[PDB]
Amino acid sequence: MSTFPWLTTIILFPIVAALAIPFIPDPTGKGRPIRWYALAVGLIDFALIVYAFTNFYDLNTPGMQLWESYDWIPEIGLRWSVGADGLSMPLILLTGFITTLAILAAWPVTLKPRLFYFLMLAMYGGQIAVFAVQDMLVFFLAWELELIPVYLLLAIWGGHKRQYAATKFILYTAGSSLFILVAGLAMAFYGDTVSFDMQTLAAKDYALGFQLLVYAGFLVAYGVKLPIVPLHTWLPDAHGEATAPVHMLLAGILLKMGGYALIRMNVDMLPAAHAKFAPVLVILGVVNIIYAALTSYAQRNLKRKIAYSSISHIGFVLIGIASFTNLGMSGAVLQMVSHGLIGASLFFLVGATYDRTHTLILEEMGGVGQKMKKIFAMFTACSLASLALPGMSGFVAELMVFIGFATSDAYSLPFRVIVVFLAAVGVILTPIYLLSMLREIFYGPENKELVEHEALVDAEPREVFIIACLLVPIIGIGLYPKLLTQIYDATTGQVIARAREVLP
Amino acid sequence: GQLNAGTILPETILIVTLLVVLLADLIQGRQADRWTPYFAIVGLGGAIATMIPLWTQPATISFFGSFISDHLSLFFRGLIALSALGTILMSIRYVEQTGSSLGEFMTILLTATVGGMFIAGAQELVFIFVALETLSIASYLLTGYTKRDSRSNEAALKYLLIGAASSAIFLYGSSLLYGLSGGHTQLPAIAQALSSESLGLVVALVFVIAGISFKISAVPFHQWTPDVYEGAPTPVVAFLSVGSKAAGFALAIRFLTLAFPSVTDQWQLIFTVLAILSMILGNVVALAQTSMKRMLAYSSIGQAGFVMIGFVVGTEAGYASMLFYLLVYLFMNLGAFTCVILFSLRTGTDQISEYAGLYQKDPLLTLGLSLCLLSLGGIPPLAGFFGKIYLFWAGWQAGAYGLVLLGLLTSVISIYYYIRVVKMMVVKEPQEMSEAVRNYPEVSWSSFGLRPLQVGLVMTVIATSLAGILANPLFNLVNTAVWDVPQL
Amino acid sequence: WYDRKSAAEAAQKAFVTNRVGDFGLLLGMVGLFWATGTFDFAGMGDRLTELVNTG
Amino acid sequence: VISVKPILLAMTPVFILLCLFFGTRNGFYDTDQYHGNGSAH
Amino acid sequence: EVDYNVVDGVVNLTGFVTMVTGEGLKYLQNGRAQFYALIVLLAVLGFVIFSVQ
Amino acid sequence: ATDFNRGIMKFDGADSPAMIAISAVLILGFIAALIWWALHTAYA
Ligand SMILES: CCCCCCCCCCCCCCCC(=O)OC[C@H](CO[C@@H]1O[C@H](CS(=O)(=O)O)[C@@H](O)[C@H](O)[C@H]1O)OC(=O)CCCCCCCCCCCCCCC
Ligand SMILES: CC1=C(/C=C/C(C)=C/C=C/C(C)=C/C=C/C=C(C)/C=C/C=C(C)/C=C/C2=C(C)CCCC2(C)C)C(C)(C)CCC1
Ligand SMILES: CC1=C(/C=C/C(C)=C/C=C/C(C)=C/C=C\C=C(C)\C=C\C=C(C)\C=C\C2=C(C)CCCC2(C)C)C(C)(C)CCC1
Ligand SMILES: CCCCCCCCCCCCO[C@@H]1O[C@H](CO)[C@@H](O[C@H]2O[C@H](CO)[C@@H](O)[C@H](O)[C@H]2O)[C@H](O)[C@H]1O
Repeated sequence: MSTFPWLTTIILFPIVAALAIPFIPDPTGKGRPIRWYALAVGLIDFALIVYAFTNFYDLNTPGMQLWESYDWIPEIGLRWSVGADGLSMPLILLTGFITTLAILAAWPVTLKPRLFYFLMLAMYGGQIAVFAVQDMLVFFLAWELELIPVYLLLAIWGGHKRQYAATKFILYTAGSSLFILVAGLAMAFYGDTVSFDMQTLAAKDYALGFQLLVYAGFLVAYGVKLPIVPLHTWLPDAHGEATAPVHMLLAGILLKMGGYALIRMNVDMLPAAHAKFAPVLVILGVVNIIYAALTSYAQRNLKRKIAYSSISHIGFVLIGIASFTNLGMSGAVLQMVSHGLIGASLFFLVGATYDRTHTLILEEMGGVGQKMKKIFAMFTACSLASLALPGMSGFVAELMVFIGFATSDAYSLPFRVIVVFLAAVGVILTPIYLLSMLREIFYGPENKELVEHEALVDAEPREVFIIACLLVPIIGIGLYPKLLTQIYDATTGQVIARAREVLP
Repeated sequence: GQLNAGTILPETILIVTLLVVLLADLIQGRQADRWTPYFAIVGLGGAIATMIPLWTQPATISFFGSFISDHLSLFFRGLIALSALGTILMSIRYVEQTGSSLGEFMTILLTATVGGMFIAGAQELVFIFVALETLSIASYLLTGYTKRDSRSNEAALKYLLIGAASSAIFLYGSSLLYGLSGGHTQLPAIAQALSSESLGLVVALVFVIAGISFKISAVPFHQWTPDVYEGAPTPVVAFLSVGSKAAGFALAIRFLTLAFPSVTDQWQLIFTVLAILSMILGNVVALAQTSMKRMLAYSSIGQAGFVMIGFVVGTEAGYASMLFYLLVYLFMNLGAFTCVILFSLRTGTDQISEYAGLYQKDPLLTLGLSLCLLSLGGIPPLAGFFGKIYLFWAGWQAGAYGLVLLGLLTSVISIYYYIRVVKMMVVKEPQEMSEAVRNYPEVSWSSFGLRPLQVGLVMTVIATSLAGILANPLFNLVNTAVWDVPQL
Repeated sequence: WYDRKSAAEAAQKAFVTNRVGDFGLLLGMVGLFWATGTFDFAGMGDRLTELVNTG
Repeated sequence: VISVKPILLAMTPVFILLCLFFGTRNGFYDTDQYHGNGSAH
Repeated sequence: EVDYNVVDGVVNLTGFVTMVTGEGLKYLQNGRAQFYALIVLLAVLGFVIFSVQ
Repeated sequence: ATDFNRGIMKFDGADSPAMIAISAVLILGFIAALIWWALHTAYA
């Protein structure tokens, strides 16, 4: 061990192992020792994640665990302070799981495999660095750590409008991490201490007016990363023009930071401004759901339709954040894990059927399900998981968000009536698009103009293995939610009890 | 006071190195170019090595009120000497490839180095002027050194015009400071002899600020910089963007904190305007530059605005952020100019469009220019991220919120034109690569000076990547050079 | 029989048309846990009487 | 309430060994049926 | 259509009106050295005038 | 715009600037109305 630096090893071991990528011998050029080395590093890091979790993480402790705090730069208060909370540990486990599955799903790449698996391991160490660190300047560092890796994963591999997508992504995310640094420096220079630690910054007492400004800066910075529909248009370009492993860890994990940090430094740090801004967050989550379901329906592209569905499923996260109950916050964390699994399965399957059919337009690709039957089966199962089907993890989080919002007596009664009415029309709208695209992509008679040009080969055993590894925790959490809720029910119980002290 | 000639031993070693390089190229000729770059490298290393015993000394004002050997001047002397060391490591193959002599080039460069190192600590107004015009005249001669090129001749002429005008404006300011303080030329004597703002002190302040911001390349005085960096030899503009700018910032810290510690709000408003509009016009005009040297010129103007953020705050941490950013900016800009040198030596071109597809031909050059340009952009694991982090940390501390917000916004704008070059080298397809990269030579580090090029590139890239996370010895080395600044 | 088109449109129409009622089953279920708070048929049978006979 | 830790500790070596096994079980992308390089363009 | 036109129009317009101010701010640096020294002297005059009220 | 006017979503005069303008003011005005209503009707 419990004195071993665990989260420092978890963060830095994929980066240090990615520095050994150009020294791996590979005479054939296609990059098979590089993909096996990256899969080995991903599996070893996930094994160390689950070993630290099952030994040195206590499920009944609301405070920070696995705590390390090394002294980086004492002049400015820069410390390497890492820690595993209840808001962090499901996302750390999900990051390890989805990044290992994305490295395994990244196996058809042969364009620049050394650079590809270097960037994927440098995202593996750097995604966990967002959920793990407890210093605000290191939070800004780990937040901006995905600027150049996602740029090069977007711009070299995947898509025809990939350069504009990568450009808009990197400029938009840099202009939002601007506000990350501004709000962190503002709330760390408040009062007569320059402690940059996130617990000490949550322990301060900021006046209102300062809290509203820091919440506005954090809200811009997280409403870009979490897709909030005025600030969401980086996502359909940056996700409709990405390869399937990059899209897997791009909307399975990178949308969850910014949504993890909506709890960490907007609810747990500025509750007096959260109590002022929470009706706006509830309405913006409702508009996320309905708006992105409608734009999912109108998309004739496949990847942009699934990208807009990924925008739609975080509105329940927003409603669960801005509802002041334990079940609402628990359903918000449950949605940011369940949508990670469900979405990553959908992006992998969309990339698989694009690697087979060589087209993204729903007006092509007619009776494709006659030839790839396993891709049809897995795609129907994961699309059903997206529809909030019970027995799968997408329904439980949405039901908990609905119940935890409607029972929240902090809001008025017509507000709760209008919101849970409007949040429930996405229950209609998600089967509409996600079954019209199934009807248009896999069903019907076989498109003979397509099968003459492309080899419609069925799924590999590796792809069936990846979708089964994604669907096992989906069904296992939708059948028994206290597998996951028991990881974070203490800390969220610490958060809501800290955030209900402001409401009248 | 009392003469302390043991202070000048870095500059004395460098003057002796200058004389030995010149006498060797007079005795042996062009065949003296086979060993005198390494002798100039050993002389610069000896100057930096003799700066190490001086760091553990008191303030020890050296000549008769004419030189300060404290840690601030020692830091800036080591910075200018390291800039010239990297410049000599870059200009071995490049100067010999143009048919020019390397020894006369190296003596004008070492004269510019001793001029900058004498600017770095200077109390006399006339010593400030003599060292400033040693650096200025050596920079004009280094600018048009490739005199068969029309662009180098034009850059030298319009550099000498602007520099002589700014020198005469600086001299009118220095003459007004000599008259306003009675008859004093030392900067503490001028600070004691005038202690209240008046019309005439503001005039001398703005005249000196114009003569200094010519070297800083602040935005109304930036206009020499794109033409000079497009026209001059590329190691000359590497030295002009690192060592000349560091000498100008040494002059600003030495002058405005010593000669004007009474109109501090006035020159802080002036440098606030300079920083704001320098960041703006340096980071939005580099979006449209299609040459790498002109883009590096406008980016250097933007970096000067970022340094002036920390200069204009006026606290100890602000001066420390300026010093640390100049220190890491040395590494990242010498690495970027080393890659520009190494690409123009093999392709003969400079356009950013001609960098397309370099990833498979020369992977070390793309790794080097990628790491240094992204460090210039502010990308986390590299040095410039931590430099900008310190520049904004000190600047949110003393309430300069608008400057920190503008610096972050123009850094986001800066990311685009740096990532355009990284997109050319790394992202562009093999079927979309340029004509210079299709006809790329075999990578060979054995011609005349490509092995010092590779050594300087590896050293600057290892510095600009590793020394962001190992910055705490650099923070300790910088924050003791700030205690020798008045009013902190 | 996914090779047929009418079976495809009928299956999608059946899921969406049943979901038009599940919208509303979920609404009344959430609103009855809001009003009553039991999730039990005999519970919200008589707790609804305890509510509506009061103000 | 059952604990997630013995379930996760019993399912992760199976996950690691089956990742290492199902890496060696691909039959479309390593053949000539796949006309691509892994990028989606 | 609202999403692709209006919101992406605000985003691309932000990215566009920062490109035409630098494709039109580079003409402030026009190749004439005497214009550059004129700008230097106008700056000297303007900073004296604005530093005294 | 023309890539959205194919197949199921195929309506004449959908990508016209008048229709885009009236649908923009309708959608974004209901956004602003819902946000102002949430700030006014809901308490905390
Ligand atoms: C909410 C606040 C968050 C941010 C705050 C800080 C702002 C940061 C400003 C940084 C922008 C400056 C960089 C220069 C831009 C440039 O060169 O253009 C680059 C491209 C155009 O060139 C394109 O570029 C592509 C490639 S390229 O280099 O030419 O490779 C090319 O293929 C394509 O044809 C070409 O058109 O344009 C962009 O994609 C810029 C997008 C950046 C968006 C900035 C934030 C915008 C916030 C809007 C909020 C909307 C909400 C309102 C809804 C009602
Ligand atoms: C615009 C849009 C949105 C909004 C939305 C809203 C506006 C919606 C609404 C909607 C609607 C508002 C819903 C409704 C629903 C209803 C239902 C669906 C129906 C039902 C009916 C029933 C089914 C039947 C009944 C009958 C009668 C008829 C008679 C007697 C008998 C009985 C009772 C049986 C937003 C802004 C976010 C953004 C994007 C866009
Ligand atoms: C890692 C991670 C962790 C953990 C998890 C675990 C805990 C899981 C559980 C699990 C459970 C303990 C299990 C139970 C149950 C299972 C189920 C029962 C399964 C099923 C399967 C099926 C059989 C399928 C089938 C198929 C597929 C393959 C595809 C499509 C088609 C079909 C559907 C036919 C957490 C927490 C953080 C979350 C996230 C992730
Ligand atoms: C040890 C302290 C200092 C750390 C310094 C950091 C750099 C580490 C040493 C890198 C230099 C050795 O680099 C070594 O040689 C060359 C560089 O030409 C490269 O070698 C490479 O050659 C070609 C591509 O060029 C590949 O097909 C091959 O698989 C790979 O080995 C590798 O990088 C490494 O094999």
